[PDB]
Amino acid sequence: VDTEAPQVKTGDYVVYRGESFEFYAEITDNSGQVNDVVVRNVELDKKTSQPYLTPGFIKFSTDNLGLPGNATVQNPLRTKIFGTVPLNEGIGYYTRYVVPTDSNGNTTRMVQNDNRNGLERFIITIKTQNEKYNPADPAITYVNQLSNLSQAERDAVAAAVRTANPQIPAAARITVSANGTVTITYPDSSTDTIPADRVVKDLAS
Ligand SMILES: [Ca+2]
Ligand SMILES: [Co+2]
Repeated sequence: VDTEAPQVKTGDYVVYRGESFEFYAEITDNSGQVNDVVVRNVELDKKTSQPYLTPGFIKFSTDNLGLPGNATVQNPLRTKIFGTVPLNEGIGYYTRYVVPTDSNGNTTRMVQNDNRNGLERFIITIKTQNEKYNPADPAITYVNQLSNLSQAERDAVAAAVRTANPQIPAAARITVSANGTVTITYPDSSTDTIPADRVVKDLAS
């Protein structure tokens, strides 16, 4: 009789506010068949005494559930853990559980122990949006006075930064100070800076 639960491999997951993500847990069972997979908090929801998963932005799906041979060591079952992080999501980390059930009623046991991290237990770390990008230097804007850029010069720098950084979000804001220092404000309000020496130079005749 099958008394062995499915085994799971996950990882150490990093996600970023305002950005989408997807990870795949790998699941196998000695019987070769997994009937269900739930990604969940270890504790039940106070409001329903039923399983749940917080933060609410974490979603999951598993194709090919309940079919013979869907979870063998050779061809594992894969559970996708995906979503988009809200711009105001709390910065920090969580440990959550991938909990499959095989064809014989055996369910992987949730065990709160760091030695299970990366197996059925996984860490997900939520970082600010600026941590996903590394702003590129723009083409130099040449200005009449390095201590006092005009509005049009500040406007040209921002356009140059935008041109040099197509990979940053369209909703990221580029502001330029009076000495040409660039601030990039991402949609989640975190920031990056490009120092003036890589942005502006004095205009020669
Ligand atoms: Ca089994
Ligand atoms: Co001059």
